Amino acid sequence: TSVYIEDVLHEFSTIPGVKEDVVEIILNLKELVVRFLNPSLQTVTLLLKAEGPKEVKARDFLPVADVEIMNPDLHIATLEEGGRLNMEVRVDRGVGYVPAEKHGI
Amino acid sequence: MEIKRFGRIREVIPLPPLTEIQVESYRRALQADVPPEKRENVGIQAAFRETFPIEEGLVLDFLEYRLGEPPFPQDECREKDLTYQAPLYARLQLIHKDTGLIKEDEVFLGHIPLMTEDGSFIINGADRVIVSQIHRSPGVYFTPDPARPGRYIASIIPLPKRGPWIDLEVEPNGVVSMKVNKRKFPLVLLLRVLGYDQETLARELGAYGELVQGLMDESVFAMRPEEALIRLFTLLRPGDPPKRDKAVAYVYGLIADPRRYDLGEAGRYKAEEKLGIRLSGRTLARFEDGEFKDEVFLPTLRYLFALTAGVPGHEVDDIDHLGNRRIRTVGELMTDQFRVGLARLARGVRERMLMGSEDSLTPAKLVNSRPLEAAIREFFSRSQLSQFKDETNPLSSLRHKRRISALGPGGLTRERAGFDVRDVHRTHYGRICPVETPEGANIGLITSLAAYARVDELGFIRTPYRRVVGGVVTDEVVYMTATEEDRYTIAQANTPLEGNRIAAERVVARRKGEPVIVSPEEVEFMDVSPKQVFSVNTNLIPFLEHDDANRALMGSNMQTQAVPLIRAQAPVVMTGLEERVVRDSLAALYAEEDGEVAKVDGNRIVVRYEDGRLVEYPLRRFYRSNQGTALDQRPRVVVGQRVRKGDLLADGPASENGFLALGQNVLVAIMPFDGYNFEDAIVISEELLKRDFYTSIHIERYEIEARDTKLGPERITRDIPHLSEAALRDLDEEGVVRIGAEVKPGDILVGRTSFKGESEPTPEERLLRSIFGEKARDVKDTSLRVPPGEGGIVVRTVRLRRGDPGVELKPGVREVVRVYVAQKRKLQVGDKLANRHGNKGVVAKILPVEDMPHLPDGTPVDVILNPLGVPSRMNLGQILETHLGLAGYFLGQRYISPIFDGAKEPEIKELLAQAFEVYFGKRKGEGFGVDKREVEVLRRAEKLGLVTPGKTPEEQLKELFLQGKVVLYDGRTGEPIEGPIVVGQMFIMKLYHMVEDKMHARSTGPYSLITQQPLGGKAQFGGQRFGEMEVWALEAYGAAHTLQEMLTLKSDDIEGRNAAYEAIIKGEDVPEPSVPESFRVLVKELQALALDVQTLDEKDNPVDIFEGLASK
Amino acid sequence: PEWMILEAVPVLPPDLRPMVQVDGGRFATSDLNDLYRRLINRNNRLKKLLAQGAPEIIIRNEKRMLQEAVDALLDNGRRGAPVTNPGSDRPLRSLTDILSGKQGRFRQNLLGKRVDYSGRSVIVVGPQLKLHQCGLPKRMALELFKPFLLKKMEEKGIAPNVKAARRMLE
Amino acid sequence: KEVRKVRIALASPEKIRSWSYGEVEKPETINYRTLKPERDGLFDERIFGPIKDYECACGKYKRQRFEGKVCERCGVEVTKSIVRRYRMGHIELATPAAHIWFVKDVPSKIG
Amino acid sequence: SDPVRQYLHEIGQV
Amino acid sequence: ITQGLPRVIELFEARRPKAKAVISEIDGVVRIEETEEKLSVFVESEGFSKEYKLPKEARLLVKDGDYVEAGQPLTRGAIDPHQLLEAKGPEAVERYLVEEIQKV
Amino acid sequence: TGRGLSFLDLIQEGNQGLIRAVEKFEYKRRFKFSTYATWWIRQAINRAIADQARTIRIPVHMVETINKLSRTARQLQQELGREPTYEEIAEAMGPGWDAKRVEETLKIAQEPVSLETPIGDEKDSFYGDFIPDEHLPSPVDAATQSLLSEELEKALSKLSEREAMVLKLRKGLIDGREHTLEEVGAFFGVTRERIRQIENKALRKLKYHESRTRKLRDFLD
DNA sequence: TATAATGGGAGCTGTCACGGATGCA
DNA sequence: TGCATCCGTGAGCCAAG
Ligand SMILES: Nc1ccn([C@@H]2O[C@H](COP(=O)(O)CP(=O)(O)OP(=O)(O)O)[C@@H](O)[C@H]2O)c(=O)n1
Ligand SMILES: [Mg+2]
Ligand SMILES: [Mg+2]
Ligand SMILES: [Zn+2]
Repeated sequence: TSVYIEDVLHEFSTIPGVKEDVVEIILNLKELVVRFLNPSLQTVTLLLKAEGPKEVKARDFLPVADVEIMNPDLHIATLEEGGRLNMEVRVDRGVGYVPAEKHGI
Repeated sequence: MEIKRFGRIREVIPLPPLTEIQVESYRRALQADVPPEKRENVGIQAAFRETFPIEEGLVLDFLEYRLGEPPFPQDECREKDLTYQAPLYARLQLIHKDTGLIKEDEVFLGHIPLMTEDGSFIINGADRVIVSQIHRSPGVYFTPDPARPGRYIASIIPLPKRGPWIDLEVEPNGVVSMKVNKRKFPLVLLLRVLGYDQETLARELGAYGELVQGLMDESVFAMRPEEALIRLFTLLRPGDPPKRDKAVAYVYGLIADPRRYDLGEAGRYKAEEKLGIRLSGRTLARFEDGEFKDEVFLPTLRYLFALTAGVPGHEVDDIDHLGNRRIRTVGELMTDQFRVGLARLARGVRERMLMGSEDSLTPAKLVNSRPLEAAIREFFSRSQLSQFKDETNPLSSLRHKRRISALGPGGLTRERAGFDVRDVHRTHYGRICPVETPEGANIGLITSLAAYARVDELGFIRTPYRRVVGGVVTDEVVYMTATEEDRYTIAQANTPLEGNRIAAERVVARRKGEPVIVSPEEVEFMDVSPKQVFSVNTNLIPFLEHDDANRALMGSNMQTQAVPLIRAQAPVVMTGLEERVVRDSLAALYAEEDGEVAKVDGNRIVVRYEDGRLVEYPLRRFYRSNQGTALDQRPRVVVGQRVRKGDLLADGPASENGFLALGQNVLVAIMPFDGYNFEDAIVISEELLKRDFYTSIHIERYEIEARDTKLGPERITRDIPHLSEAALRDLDEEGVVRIGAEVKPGDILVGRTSFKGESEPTPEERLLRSIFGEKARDVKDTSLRVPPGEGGIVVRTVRLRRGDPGVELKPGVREVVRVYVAQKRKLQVGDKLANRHGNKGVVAKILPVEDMPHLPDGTPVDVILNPLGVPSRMNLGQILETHLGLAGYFLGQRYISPIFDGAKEPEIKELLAQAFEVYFGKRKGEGFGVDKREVEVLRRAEKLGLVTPGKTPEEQLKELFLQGKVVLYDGRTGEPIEGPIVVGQMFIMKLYHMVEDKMHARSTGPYSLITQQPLGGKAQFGGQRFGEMEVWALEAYGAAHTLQEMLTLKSDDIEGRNAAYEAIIKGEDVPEPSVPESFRVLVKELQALALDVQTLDEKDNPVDIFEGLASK
Repeated sequence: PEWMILEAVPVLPPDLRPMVQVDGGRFATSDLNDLYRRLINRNNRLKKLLAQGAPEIIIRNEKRMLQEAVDALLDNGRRGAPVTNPGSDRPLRSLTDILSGKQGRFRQNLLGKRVDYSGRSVIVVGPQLKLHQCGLPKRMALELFKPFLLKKMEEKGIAPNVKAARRMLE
Repeated sequence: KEVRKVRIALASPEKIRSWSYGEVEKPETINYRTLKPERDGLFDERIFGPIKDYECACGKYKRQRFEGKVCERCGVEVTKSIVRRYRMGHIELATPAAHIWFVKDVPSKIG
Repeated sequence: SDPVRQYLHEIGQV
Repeated sequence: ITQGLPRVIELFEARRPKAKAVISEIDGVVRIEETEEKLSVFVESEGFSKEYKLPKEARLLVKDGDYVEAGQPLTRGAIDPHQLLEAKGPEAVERYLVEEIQKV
Repeated sequence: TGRGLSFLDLIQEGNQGLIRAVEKFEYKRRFKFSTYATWWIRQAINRAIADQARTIRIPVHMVETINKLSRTARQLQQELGREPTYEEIAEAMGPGWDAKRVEETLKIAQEPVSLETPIGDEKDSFYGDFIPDEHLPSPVDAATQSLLSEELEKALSKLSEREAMVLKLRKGLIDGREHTLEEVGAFFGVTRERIRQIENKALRKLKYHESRTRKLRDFLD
């Protein structure tokens, strides 16, 4: 439900060394399936650091306990020589389809 | 995917380079890669040669010109609101006749704008496109006299602005009249002035029946040539002294002056072919050895007499033949304005040559460039033919560039636009597309260049044909004019060929348009392709042959209006054109030689070529097109990829792997849906928004100036009086909004203070101020806020100040600030969708997915189009497009069905069968029988005669699938739709007409200076227009009071509107109106016309509606 | 009958032919002013040419030019060439022009007007309405009825006064 | 008094002058530096009226206290500025001139 | 008709 | 095959139509007199005789020696409303105009 | 021609110069008449072109300066291959000329533009049909002045009729103008210190009411 | 304030239908 | 009295521009 990328100010950006643009990256992160093992848990903030020639998939997120990434193969970004990514993507519980223009998280 | 491709016709030649009509023409007019001395006397060289030399004593001649390099590159001009252009220098020299002194100098004439690679310009920062003009070719014509059946009019027509129209009529009185500058006189006189003599005219024109006697006027041959010339001069300049040198001057300027009269190279050639003569220059006569020698007048006269007698080999001219109508491309249009500015410069030359030191005169001191700089600036900025570039999507730009208008300077006025002009003349075949043109007043006046068509040196439109000799179809392709084309029998591109020979006893051909069945013995040529008949847009329409022309027009034009989507898809059913279009439009980037790809970035792609070099292609990313759609390129290779010359490196906007992606492939069901798709409205599934289909990115530009005022300076400041830090959160120290912020209507984007003026405080102000102990500040809040119903994310700020380097603003301006605001636009209720067969409609309802009709395997349809849209409209193409799209949904393939050479029904049914097996044998294996609901629908299908009685559920379902129809469940209930329904993949686009741009409301707001009525239009926060016909509506209802509100309280009754606003905010019923102000304006404007308008009471005693204020 | 001949030529009140500064501080102005300026210069040069006793040829020329100035002011284009402002092809807009036509005072501002409390947007079927209803976007309504909303906002608690409520929807 | 008819008649020179608030003697509009109306020109406040509500041109009179008052120092009445839409000027011709409506509207009424 | 031709003629008299 | 909008405008504007029908000014009786090269129709009253010269190929609606009312049509074609008015009076034009407009 | 006056206007101003030359000619110098006449004819044409050609009239010496500026800039462009900046023009202009002066002179030389300038390429639009009238109060503005007046009187009523009337006299709500303390004191028959003091207490009580009710704040901005 | 200088230039064009005033035989 | 010819006037609404 929300993404912070370092050195990124808003959704309409590029990151040097990354093939994808922020718009595509969030389009990818939309797909990401996150299983909450603990039932009382409402929100998690996955951290990610990555760099160097590397096709960052979803596995590359820092593990958190009581949290399982069900599609780790899911591609996220393509990085080339000296391209750095550093994200904090927040995953919430909720019901229905709630568009960004309506929760502003 | 695999791309199955249909078609039998093989296409000898590719589509010619699609912006050649622009790029070539400008090149030709500039001759800028040509070394000076090697230039031809065309384009701006020809303009120079026409103006110079300039005489009178002092002579100023012209050697050569040169065009330097652009002071700034294209991107830079686009940002700095500049003009991409080149410096213009001309080496000129002064000569004194007597003295022989020759002082020489390269003088600078200002700048000329340069055409960009893709064929457009950049004027004061905005891309513009110069549209080609269509007009009547210069030449000599014979048209029938419409009053007098057996008589005809010769018309001698020059280029626009390079001569007068001349008519030659045979009067009912026998004498042959020439009409010139609207004066009819006996042609005999001019014939005399030419050195002609009743001997020569008698022997030349005696043949023709009794006509030549109407040319015999003895009172004319009585005079020597000079006496005749002076008779004519008095006849054409009544009163002007018939001085000898003066009359020779006037007549020469009328008929022989090559710097005043000009047929085209076209007017020349056309007359040459028509009258069977040869011209010397480009005028009607010459001055040789002291006298006037004829070139065109007698040939035209002989042709006229022969047409009137009945001599074989003479006919009138179809003035709408595309052999008698030619195109003025960008170079010709710009050159004409060049010619003009030069003439004005020449007047300034002669002026300064008359007075001032006639020894200390250089070319620089004689040449004011400004006439020419002004003429050019005019032609690019305020011409009718200089249009704001339509770069909605790449295809829109391309199509714009290939437009043809009949309008504009020197063209038809909308009042002079009859039928025949707008007709689809037979010779439009292969040249002008008979479909792409607007519905409305401009029907048939704005047209599109056909796809294979080309414009030749003379300006005529040519189209290509294969040569056919003894039934062999060569690969020798001839481009013809229509005068050429009219000579041959030409078979149709689809006629069947074994090998290279015509394998048909009877073949379909044209002679002079006329359709004709002929033997391959008679076949002299054959069409290149069906593609050759239509415009690019029309060519982008699969199954075009199944669509009535009226809706194909709408599919054609509407493609122009497709918004580039963030997830654009090439259509599941293409025409083959979709790739070349992305290429020629410069959408994408391609590999310039074979190479290995070094680097790949959001912003750049670096390629290592076979010469060991390194090219760094930078990507345009999230730039704002003329219409605010996002022009943005994405990298489509990755580090290490080996790429051949011409391999795709970056997809443009509306490009998917180098294919034109104007929309999405959605899953349609064609059925009514509870009125929500009434009268062309469309239902969509929320899934489309969820997975971000039909989402587009737009950027608005916001500008502000802080200037120097009589009353002090405006300044861009964070320190804006009377605002809370609430109002200021997102403003950097200098008052400009912060990149990143979300900005909503009412938000400040750029702060600004302006000084208050003679704000003599009203006593209420003084007392209120005292009560509150706050001085009213010097300045006031004039910041640039967000207009109603606009907003988004700030993505760049540009700031230019006075005193900053490189920067100089218009006088008085202290600083300019621009703020760009981007927005992701989801599809919403009231946005417009269209398909390529003219099916168009607004989105009327977005159901959640569980209400959407679904297939039995649980899959919801994406879009529900009402069938009632089909029969009246007769565009069956979309139907076929859906059936094919059904198959490619389950086989997992796209398709290429060329127009008139496409997938036929039985092949589509082959494919549907393969699909059905994929769609149903799946279910059989997974262990499920035919559902009970499917049995019910099958029963209903059996009564409808759509399946055969007796076969099995699988047999019958396959029978339906072959007809494009599938069992469909109503997700509301789970009961099945009583019949099987047409469901498949359709290519549907989101046109530029989004409701976010259109919705608008006004309580009260700005009024106008003289009328005190409300301004008009969203941008001005204006009021709707309640016109004469709306007034009639109210009159015919008898809503006198509602009517009277519109005429008074709701506009331009000042007292009444102020009073009404106060009453409504105080809960008081609204006052009675008083006199509308614009009536007081009428009274006064009549007074200004010396008319006394006088309001009276029943006693016939004046009433003052100016409440005293106008009487003494 | 003589009143069909002009001695005193009236002049329209300036607000009906303004000289306005626009956003940029530049000046825009209506053509009548250049028509009157033509007129007044020619009239004045005539009063002087009379004082200084000029020949007939010259006085006659001036008088002709004076009549044509009046002609352009009143019905430019009617007789002869229409007066253009320098270096343009556009005729100047005269009082007759202001009056007459699809664009003139009557048809353009008197038999029909722009109006307040009015809006425009795209339409959409809405098959749920009953015959007597229409769906109206909220934001449209808020602006269309804005004064009523300021009032009702004050009647309830939603703002102290009209001016505050109006600040609250900005 | 309620409006019931609307009459329209030819205008006599004396009626045109009766409407007028001053002959416009000069072709000037506004001063290129002050941006104020020139005297005896097409925008003079002396003829057509005050530009600002109840404030004369030079400055001496600036409130509604003085209504109808004509300033001695600058000649501008102190009324509502609205009158600048309503107060006719006039011009006096050295030779009388034809009203083209009554000349070129055929059949010419004069002819 | 053309008020300049008119004056060029009247000039052409003296 | 229709006339459409222009015919309506030809009527509301009360225009003498191009292809007008010649109508009898008066009552009378028909005497046809057709040379191989010229043609004319005479309407003869008890002591008044009117002659109507019309081109050779124009259709008639009068068999010879018939009794016709003032303003009846002799040619096929559209009646000049003004001639109908002068011949037959306002009620006749009113009928004519209303019926023709409604035909369109 | 071209310079802002019709051919005929030029001719007539030239005839004015002809009259001047005649009354000032001296045949004894033995010159033909044309030689002397051309000086005055030129002078009269040029004085007309300077005096009349601008809808905003510019003194002739200023017009001369503006033309000098035009021509200097043209020279500078003819040698610079581009347009001159304000600084280059000031340099070539001499001393006494800086960039700010060139810019003010340009600003002053700006000629106005027609309110009937065509917008679009139909016949149904006018520039300045987009120019909103800033002068006449808006209906909000006007309603807001009425609500102010009414709420100021509402506050003043909570004073004694003398303190209310004294404040009304002093600020101008009565007769337009402000009164001196000596005037209000002669009208109410007190000392000017006394009327200053009752004014002070009137304002004290109005400030107290506006603390306790908040009924005047929003109008102030 | 003085050599002599002595009559202009750009037209610009693919309608059409009507009504009502001038122009002729 | 009858025609041909000539000049002037008109040619849909709203929207954005
Ligand atoms: N220039 C214009 C353009 C549009 N309009 C108006 O908009 C409508 C377009 O109809 P339309 O032909 O586009 C469709 P519709 O009428 O529903 O029939 P169909 O669907 O079976 O094809 C017209 O009927 C007019 O009311 C106008 O007055 N002038
Ligand atoms: Mg993208
Ligand atoms: Mg300097
Ligand atoms: Zn004063």
